[PDB]
Amino acid sequence: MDVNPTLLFLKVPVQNAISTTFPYTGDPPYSHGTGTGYTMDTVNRTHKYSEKGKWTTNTETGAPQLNPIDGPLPEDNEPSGYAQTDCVLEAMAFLEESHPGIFENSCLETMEIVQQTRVDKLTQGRQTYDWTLNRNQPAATALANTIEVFRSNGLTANESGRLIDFLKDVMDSMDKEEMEITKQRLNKRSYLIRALTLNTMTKDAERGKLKRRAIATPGMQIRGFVYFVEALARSICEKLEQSGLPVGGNEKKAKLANVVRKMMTNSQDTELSFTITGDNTKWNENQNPRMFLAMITYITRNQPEWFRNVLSIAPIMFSNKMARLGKGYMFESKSMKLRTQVPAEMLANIDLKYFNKSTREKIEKIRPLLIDGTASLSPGMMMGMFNMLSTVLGVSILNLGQKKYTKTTYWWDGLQSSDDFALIVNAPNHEGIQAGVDRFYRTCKLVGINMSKKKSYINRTGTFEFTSFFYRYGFVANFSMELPSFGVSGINESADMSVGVTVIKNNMINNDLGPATAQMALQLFIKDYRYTYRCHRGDTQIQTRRAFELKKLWEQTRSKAGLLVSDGGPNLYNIRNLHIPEVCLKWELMDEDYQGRLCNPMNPFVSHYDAVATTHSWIPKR
Amino acid sequence: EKNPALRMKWMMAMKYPITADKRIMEMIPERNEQGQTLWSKTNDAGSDRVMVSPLAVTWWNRNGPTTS
Amino acid sequence: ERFEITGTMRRLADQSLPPNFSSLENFRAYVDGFEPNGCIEGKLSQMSKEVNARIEPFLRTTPRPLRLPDGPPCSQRSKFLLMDALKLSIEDPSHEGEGIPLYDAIKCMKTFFGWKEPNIIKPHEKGINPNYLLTWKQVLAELQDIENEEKIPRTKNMKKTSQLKWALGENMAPEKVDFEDCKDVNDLKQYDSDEPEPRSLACWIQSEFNKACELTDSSWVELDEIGEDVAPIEHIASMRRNYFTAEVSHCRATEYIMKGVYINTALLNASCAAMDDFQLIPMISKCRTKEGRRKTNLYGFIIKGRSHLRNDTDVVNFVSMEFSLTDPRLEPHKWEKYCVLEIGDMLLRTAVGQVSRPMFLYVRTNGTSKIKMKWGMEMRRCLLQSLQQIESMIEAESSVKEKDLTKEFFENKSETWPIGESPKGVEEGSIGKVCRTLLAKSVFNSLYASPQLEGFSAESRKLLLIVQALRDNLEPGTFDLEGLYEAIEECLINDPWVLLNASWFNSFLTHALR
Amino acid sequence: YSPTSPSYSPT
RNA sequence: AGUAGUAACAAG
Ligand SMILES: [Mg+2]
Repeated sequence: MDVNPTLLFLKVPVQNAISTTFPYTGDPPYSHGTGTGYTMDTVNRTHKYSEKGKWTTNTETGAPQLNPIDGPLPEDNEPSGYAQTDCVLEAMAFLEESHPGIFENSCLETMEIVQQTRVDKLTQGRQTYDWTLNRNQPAATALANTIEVFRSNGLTANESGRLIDFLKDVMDSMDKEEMEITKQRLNKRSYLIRALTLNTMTKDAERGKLKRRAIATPGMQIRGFVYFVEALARSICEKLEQSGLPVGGNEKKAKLANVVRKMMTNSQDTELSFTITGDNTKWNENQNPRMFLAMITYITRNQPEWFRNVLSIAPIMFSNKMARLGKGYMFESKSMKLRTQVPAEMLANIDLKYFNKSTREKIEKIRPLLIDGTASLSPGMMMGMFNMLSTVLGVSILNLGQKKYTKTTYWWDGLQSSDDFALIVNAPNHEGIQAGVDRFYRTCKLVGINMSKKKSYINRTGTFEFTSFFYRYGFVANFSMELPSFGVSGINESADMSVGVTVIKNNMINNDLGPATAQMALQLFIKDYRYTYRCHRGDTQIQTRRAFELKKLWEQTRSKAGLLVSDGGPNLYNIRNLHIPEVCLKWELMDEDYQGRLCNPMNPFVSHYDAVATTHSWIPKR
Repeated sequence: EKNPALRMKWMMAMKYPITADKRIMEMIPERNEQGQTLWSKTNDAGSDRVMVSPLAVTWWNRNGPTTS
Repeated sequence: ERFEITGTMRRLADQSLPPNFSSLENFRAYVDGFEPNGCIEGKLSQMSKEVNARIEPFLRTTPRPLRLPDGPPCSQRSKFLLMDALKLSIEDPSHEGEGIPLYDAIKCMKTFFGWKEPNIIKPHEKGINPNYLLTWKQVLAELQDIENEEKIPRTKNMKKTSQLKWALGENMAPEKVDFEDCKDVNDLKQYDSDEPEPRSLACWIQSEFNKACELTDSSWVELDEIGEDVAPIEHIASMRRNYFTAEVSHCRATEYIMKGVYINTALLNASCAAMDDFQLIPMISKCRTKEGRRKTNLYGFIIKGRSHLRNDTDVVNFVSMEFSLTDPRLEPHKWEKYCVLEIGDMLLRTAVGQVSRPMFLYVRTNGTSKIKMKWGMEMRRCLLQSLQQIESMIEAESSVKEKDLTKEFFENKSETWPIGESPKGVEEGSIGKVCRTLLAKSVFNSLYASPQLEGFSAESRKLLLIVQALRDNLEPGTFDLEGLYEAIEECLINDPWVLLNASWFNSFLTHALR
Repeated sequence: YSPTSPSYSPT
């Protein structure tokens, strides 16, 4: 007999044993070298889907800006960047109709959020691009540099503490004709090229992808506004039922039955219901910043002018953005045995006879965009963080699925969260099902939403997927979507326990770790923990340096259960305990003279997640 | 390496990976009764502290001052 | 509260508008006074009728088998031997913690007295074959040199000899020079970024995986205790878990899980501390026998080259000298990258006579990275995923009845699960076999991890889900079925593991559409 | 006899 | 050589 796990699906429904189609146990695909080549592909593709737009030259920047909006209505089933304003505005309008006041209220709740938000909020971010150094830096370090270079260039409105008042400094910085870094002074033309910058690196640790991708990170000028934009978008998405954001799996599981119920219970015996397991292709590259401006300006109708301006800035900055190329390329001399890293700036003016036939093609096509050796990307949304506001748009089409707006035999509802969606089409006959599917697909193409024909499929309502939640006649997945290392955390005996125990708890609440699996996670954690800190239970024969000391303590102690795992005690944790600090959990069980030492604040080890102050809370050498 | 987990494992394998105040040398004895050395005379390059073995932590918890 | 769009900022804002709106305040006016009037209805009637989502009906007839690439048979890329490995073993009734591996290894080596004058059998096509044989001789020799040393070393750093300098790639990279000092060179072109050379599915990758699902005579994992089962869920949890941990305890894949950890852990430590030393790292795993006594095993030795790792991607070269009874001349295509020696004769006295099989050594220059080593150390999550797959499968099949089917699942002692295929057709196995299989898969997903796999899994899943919808009688339809295939097959290049996982899909599809 | 882990010396 | 795969590592 030759084994073939795939043959399980003969007995088992794919949805049930779908857990078995994920290879997340070995190392992920990491990109080696420089993702400079991968960026130029993203730039050259973005400009291809928008080709037939109008080319402008920026007044401040001098960037070749392509605008595909209101462009030629596509004639093929290729990815269209040509979205229509009247169509996007109609969608927003018909949203405000179906959800009375949705924009009115969101604006009010977001205005409060604008007048509260501290500059502190910017520090809570990913590997941002610091214009102060022209380097990718920590979110906290990049802000501190910016506030300092802003303080020394006559801008301390951030001193008030509010983010809104920092954003004023960002506005006022654009005007100053020279900006000096502590000492290098750059003109207003070369500053704005730094403010409107997206730095690019290849994406490491990305599964379900053969070839690597080019992700981009923005400067600390844009960051501030995008938060406020996403706050408004969030405020709306909270009020929208078809939105899968920002809710957790707890509510998201329910949302699948919530929507299937609507389309099945209504439908009489003479009414077909087909669910399409959806996914949109080139999402980021095919949504134009001007459309998000167009959206925002419609949402902020009858709102204070200051509020409109604040939100309006992000998409304007994104519409005039410039993408840094990367680290560059490497060259190898087969005869002389040499190597050399050519920085990406020099791709502008360099021999084309050095590169190969495919890599030469990309270098040529991007050249006409190169200003300060940083290619401009006026269209598209190269890994933009408008995940929420992009959901508002997506939903606004699902909204147009009511018999009211279709005015036909067929109709639709669904779920949206950024690029991923799931749609149910109801109709009396098969022609209506097709006509409805076409209607949606085309109504999407009008707002630059290009459904992937490859990475999607349709079927009778009952089985489908949305954001990797595999639905089957009411039952939803219920397995772990990415597992962390359940090993030692690398702090100290007392801390590592409280961390590692909580880690497992959090995965059971959020990620949906199975109870039995959680117990094995605990089992594995304890194994690693005991091994690392040589704190094997006092009754074991295992031999470490600490063995004797623990053995003696175990021998002396009356209430064994009392002892911490750190002191050769037994592991008392289990699914119900994973939220109690070990010292608390084992408090009542301890020997008086034991805790009288363990907790004695007169200990030499401490100088002086839910931490408990013990002799275990020591500090490692450095 | 930069990974804390790996670092800790490497650390614990050394004889004296724990930092503690010089006062420990008066409180606890230099050697356990089997002979195992608990703390070292090596001074800390940063503060008024000395190098200590995880055995010291365990020793304090079985022989040490009982305060209610 | 005030916030105004300034001079420089206004001039930008005005350029970032839909075409023929030459001012922001101009545009805002249009938006503010916009009342919709069949704009979409009109633009749709306008737009091309070529643009649409035509529904290709998915019938039992429509799906063809996957297109497996043609070319040379795929080779072994696994860091260490799996089904081919051999162990020199000793009993360890010392209950010792982290006993010094060098000595465990020597004590193991001393148990065998069948060594020969090493002679090359299957030579490495592109390598200085005599260098390998020399390396093994140096290893053999330097382990004796210890025995006559005034003190005893805790770890042996090998002498940087001609052979070891070649096998580990000492000074085999081009020298980094600034562009100014080598700009005008005749053949200064970019690094070769070609397609991986396409290889055909060899029959051995299946044979390797078949032995992964095998049970052994030894207990390969020892998990620590947890608190008493009180809460209702905790009983079910510990029931599920204890059953699974029984079927998996003795599984060969579990030996691989430990083997990988024991190697990667030690390799990554030596990689950090002994950056410039050619450290000898012996390949050791420990297990409990049928009887219960502790047993220490040696699979061979790994000499690590220079380990200067700054990036997680940056590579460390090593040499995998591994003991084996497998004659390499049986499937020499598998051992493409390996140079195989004949390093002794073994004598086994069996109940059917005196068997005298010969002992080989699968020497091979290999590499790994910090990331690849780190994920080798965290191989035990294979058990967690493996258990997750069962737990989820039970959770589901139980939710329809609204009654936990755990005890029913395991206690049902009847071979019911389609799991393998013989020439007879699909063969049914037991939940026990299911567990071990689902583990083995998860292990090989770690051992043979590759973007090809990552991608194939992701795309094939889609087609797999489509196929199920057909079996559910849910009138399935695709939009671009061919496109889906092209995306799947794009990943089927040269990875034995991927090619097999593809073969399996074809195997399934055959029986799925019947 | 087990080709992976066979007994090569007597006891 | 070898890792690796659309560009890197084979120390600086
Ligand atoms: Mg989907």
